[PDB]
Amino acid sequence: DVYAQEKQDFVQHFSQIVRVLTEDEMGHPEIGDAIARLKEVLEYNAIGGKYNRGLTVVVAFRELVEPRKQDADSLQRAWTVGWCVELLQAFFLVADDIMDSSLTRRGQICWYQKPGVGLDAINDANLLEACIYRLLKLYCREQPYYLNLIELFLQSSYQTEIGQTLDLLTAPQGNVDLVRFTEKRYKSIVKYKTAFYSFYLPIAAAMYMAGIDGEKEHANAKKILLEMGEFFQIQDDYLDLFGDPSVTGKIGTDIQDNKCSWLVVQCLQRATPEQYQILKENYGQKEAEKVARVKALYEELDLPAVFLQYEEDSYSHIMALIEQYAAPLPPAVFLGLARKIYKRRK
Amino acid sequence: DVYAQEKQDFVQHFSQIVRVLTEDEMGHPEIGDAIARLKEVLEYNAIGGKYNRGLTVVVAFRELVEPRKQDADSLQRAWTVGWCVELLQAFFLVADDIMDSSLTRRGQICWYQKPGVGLDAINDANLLEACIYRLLKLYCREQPYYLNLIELFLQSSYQTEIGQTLDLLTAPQGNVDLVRFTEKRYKSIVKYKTAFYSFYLPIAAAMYMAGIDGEKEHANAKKILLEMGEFFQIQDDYLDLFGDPSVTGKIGTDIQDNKCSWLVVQCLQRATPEQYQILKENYGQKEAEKVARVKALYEELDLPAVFLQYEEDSYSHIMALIEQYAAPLPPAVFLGLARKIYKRRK
Ligand SMILES: CC(C)Oc1ccc(-c2ccnc(NC(P(=O)(O)O)P(=O)(O)O)c2)cc1
Ligand SMILES: CC(C)Oc1ccc(-c2ccnc(NC(P(=O)(O)O)P(=O)(O)O)c2)cc1
Ligand SMILES: CC(C)CCOP(=O)(O)OP(=O)(O)O
Ligand SMILES: CC(C)CCOP(=O)(O)OP(=O)(O)O
Ligand SMILES: [Mg+2]
Ligand SMILES: [Mg+2]
Ligand SMILES: [Mg+2]
Ligand SMILES: [Mg+2]
Ligand SMILES: [Mg+2]
Ligand SMILES: [Mg+2]
Repeated sequence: DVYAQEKQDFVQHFSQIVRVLTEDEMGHPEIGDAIARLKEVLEYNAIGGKYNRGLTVVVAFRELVEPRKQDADSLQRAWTVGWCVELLQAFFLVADDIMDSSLTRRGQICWYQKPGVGLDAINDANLLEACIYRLLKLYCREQPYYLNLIELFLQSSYQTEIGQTLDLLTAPQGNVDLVRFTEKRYKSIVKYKTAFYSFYLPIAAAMYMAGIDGEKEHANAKKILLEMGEFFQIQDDYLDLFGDPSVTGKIGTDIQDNKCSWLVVQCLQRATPEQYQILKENYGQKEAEKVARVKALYEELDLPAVFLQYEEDSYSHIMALIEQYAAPLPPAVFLGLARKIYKRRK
Repeated sequence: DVYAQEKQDFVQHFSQIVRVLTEDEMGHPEIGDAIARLKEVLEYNAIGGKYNRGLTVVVAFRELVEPRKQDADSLQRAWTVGWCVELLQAFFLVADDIMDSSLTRRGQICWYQKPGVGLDAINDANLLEACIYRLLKLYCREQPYYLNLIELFLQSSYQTEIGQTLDLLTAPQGNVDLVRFTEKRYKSIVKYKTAFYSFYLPIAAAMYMAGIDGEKEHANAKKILLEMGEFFQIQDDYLDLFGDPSVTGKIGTDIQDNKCSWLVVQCLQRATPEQYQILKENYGQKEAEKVARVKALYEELDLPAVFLQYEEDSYSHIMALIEQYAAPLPPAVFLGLARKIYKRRK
């Protein structure tokens, strides 16, 4: 409801974001070609997802700040900081699709697979990261929460890269790694690689912007939001294999990439010795026939039905956490996000 | 002299840098494997260069702060911030060697060419970047210049990526780009990709740490240091082709990578029509025989002798700039750096 409402306004602000980041060409014509590249990078990689994180900043901001304090400039800062989390996301996906050997993203060919781009996308991605701090300087430099936002974006990146490092270590190319695919390890990976930047970061940004800076308040929000993030990544794993890619906008690679997916961890908890063998001989390889063998094994094990049960039990648990930890923040802040992702198909 | 002095002390501090960045494992065992990866990334990619930038921070700090204010903690902050510029460097080289298809760096195989690393080095590189801000928080958070250092590292990265973007745009694989190899373009590329982070950043960091924060003072230092940086990159271009790679620690790729090198720009200013053709048919291609053809052309044009003349005229000009703009800073701050790089062979 409230996200659907805000979507079109959020997305409409993207022009200004592009215009402000491309305006520092005025005084330095010599960087013109780079700034034109930057604009193409922004248009290609910052558009076409759900904008759940940027919108969470805006929705939460509106719900946490007294409407009488939501003047024209305040609101612009809020959808600029929302856009900052979108740019963080864009940076991460561009680099991640290279590392995962992905083909499509958000319904088009991954940036690095475009003829003429290739591994230059590595620089493109980092530029997107640099844009976050340019926007924070340009719009929030005078605000009491400026340092807070800077340290929060920098810390969230570090935590996410640490998680990406656990993701890549647990998934070596060319090697079996079945022994490492545990529930415990899974939880640690998704906590760091997904939950901090995709759930905590946007709500925490809006908190700091509303002057809510206490450690206890931030730790409470984190208890809900890290659990929401773990759940969200489990849905992403489920969708990598069982989603419709004209809906999800992306082709899956977890089985080929030898990834510690929620699906493989479940598969393992339930496999007989002979099925364990099927998994061992077929998992983490590029052969289409071997990926199909693994899928058939998952479906044999009713894994889609096991995912639907986990999703219900988990949502219930997240709602309990909301009842426990939302105060003094409005529960709507957390529920609006839960309902945006509960039972999602993309 | 003064750099040679400080080298061994600087390098000895690397253990502590590793220890502090790997100490946040204590409380979170679950990230243990990632932190062990981080340590391997640090040891492989942060060690073995000249440490000119980290050392410039330390030397300049010692020369700008009254010795009576150089207590144990102050000095540690200074060689930590020196190490931050070294980590920035490490991040950049790891990513750059992937983009340039390089083979060796600092006398060993590039990180991404190690079996088992490959494009995972993209995440490794960004982790190195994240380490800078962790160290600034851990050591300088209480200092009046903390925000100043954060914005200075973030701005320097942005400017360097903009330069890297001009470097990659001017050097398309598969395409002739002779028309773009101008003196003007060359100057713009190296100003952004090299001069800001390699010259301005370390001296400016030491300035801010000495409480020297005025815009006029920073603009004066910048006039010297951007010129020093352009000169330094011209030497790097010269070394890509004419250096001994057991001395430089790296194999060159500029001609194969179609790069707007100082050498190609000079070549072009002096080529006859027929030599222009030789360049056109041979430049920017992987064929060993075609790279050799270009080299023979450079040597035919006395380009090594032209480089030696430019180096002298330029050093003289940089020394004039020092006479103009060093005040009120001690000229030794700038000269120590000039003499460390004038006539360098690595
Ligand atoms: C510096 C850069 C390499 O760091 C990161 C880049 C991307 C990510 C990240 C985190 C969480 N999810 C993704 N992408 C998903 P996705 O490709 O959209 O299914 P995953 O590959 O984990 O399934 C990427 C994390 C860190
Ligand atoms: C995010 C990352 C891709 O950004 C950068 C990474 C590296 C660099 C950079 C800047 C200046 N020099 C280098 N390396 C040199 P080098 O390889 O050591 O000769 P260049 O390839 O320019 O000749 C790299 C600049 C930006
Ligand atoms: C963490 C992760 C699944 C990366 C993809 O996130 P998303 O599914 O939120 O992607 P969009 O930004 O495309 O909506
Ligand atoms: C800017 C550039 C030439 C990158 C290499 O710099 P360097 O030559 O300063 O490298 P070390 O850090 O290896 O000394
Ligand atoms: Mg992926
Ligand atoms: Mg991934
Ligand atoms: Mg996925
Ligand atoms: Mg290079
Ligand atoms: Mg390069
Ligand atoms: Mg070079």
